[PDB]
Amino acid sequence: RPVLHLVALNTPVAGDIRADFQCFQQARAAGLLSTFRAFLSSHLQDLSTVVRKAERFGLPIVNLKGQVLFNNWDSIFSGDGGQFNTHIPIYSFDGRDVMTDPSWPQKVVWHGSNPHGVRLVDKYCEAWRTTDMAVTGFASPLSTGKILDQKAYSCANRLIVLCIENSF
Repeated sequence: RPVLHLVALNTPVAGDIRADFQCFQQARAAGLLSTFRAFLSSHLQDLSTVVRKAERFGLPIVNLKGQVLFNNWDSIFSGDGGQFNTHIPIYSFDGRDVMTDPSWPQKVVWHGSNPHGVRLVDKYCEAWRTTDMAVTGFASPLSTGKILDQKAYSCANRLIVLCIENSF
């Protein structure tokens, strides 16, 4: 019974990240053999295109424990900001709830995308290669109940990065 898992990196990270590599390594460290890609927009890569076309409509997006977050991939980019249920835990590869655990002082997620999951070249920490304070990236405060809220955060801030199973 088909679903795609959305899991957080084990530590908050600043704007200089080797995202896809971190998702792959931590996924494998947790014993997961599926293909995880970063839930981010980057150089010539829109966030909405990360998941394969074949899995964008009928597979619910669940957390590590199987609890449903979104009914499918496509619905996240309708324009509402990817409204999800804040009463559901968002687990990291090692099993900690990003929402409650004090290890993540800022409950905000990096994304560098507009409400349609399209890349914002001037809002994604230079394609995630800088921690400079004067540079910003778009991130979403999980308190708003949205995964794609449009808020500016300095690239120096250590925030949450999610990984998504790109195919089934």
